[PDB]
Amino acid sequence: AKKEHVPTWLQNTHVYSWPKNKKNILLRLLREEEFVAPPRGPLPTLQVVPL
Amino acid sequence: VREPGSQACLAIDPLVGEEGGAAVAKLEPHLQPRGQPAPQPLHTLVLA
Repeated sequence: AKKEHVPTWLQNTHVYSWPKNKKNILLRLLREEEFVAPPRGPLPTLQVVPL
Repeated sequence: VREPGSQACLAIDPLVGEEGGAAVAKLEPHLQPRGQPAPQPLHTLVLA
């Protein structure tokens, strides 16, 4: 196949290639994100230093 | 002739408030260190 073969309305999503992206396809089917962000921390505490 | 005694010129000098002036302050954010056990992105792999 080639990029041109994808119907237009399907080009607005993730297009996997076979067998290149098989692991990514499995992740998509599992509905598990390949990267999961670390939990968001608290805003840093600002230290005031005179000059 | 006239004498400047009464009409003498005046010098001027401001009453500077620098002795009691506040200083300029620099801010530094206390970064949540990665040296401490900060979290990491969970890059996932699949065992097929």
